Amino acid sequence: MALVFVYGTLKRGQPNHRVLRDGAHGSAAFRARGRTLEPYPLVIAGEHNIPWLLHLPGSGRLVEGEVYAVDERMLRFLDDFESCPALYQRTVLRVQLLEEEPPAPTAVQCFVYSRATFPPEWAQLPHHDSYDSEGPHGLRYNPR
Repeated sequence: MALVFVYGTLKRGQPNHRVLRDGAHGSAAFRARGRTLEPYPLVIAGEHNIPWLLHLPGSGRLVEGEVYAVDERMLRFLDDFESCPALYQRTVLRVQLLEEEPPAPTAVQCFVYSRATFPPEWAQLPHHDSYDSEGPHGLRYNPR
């Protein structure tokens, strides 16, 4: 299967998690708790307080998230859920698995939804290692 690393509103406990569990969309199975190997800026921006993984690897913070195994139906759904390619783009990155001889692999390549073109000042907004709509910043996700 394809693997998707989710860092935002699709995570367990977050406002859009349900779309992964709606079987009309295909299938998504939790595989691992993960953390990016490379840092990225993850910022809450815009009137809706959406989380954006800015495509600036090498800056920001290591980002916490969840790895899901998805079928082709669910990948096509999620591409459209994320308004690709105009808003987000589906890119790849390597994720560290968070859990003897030979030792277990500790990395896996995943797809992720990142954003390449954005207001430049967004890069100076607070950087998040773990997004939560209900987190300490107070900027609750606002789709309305």
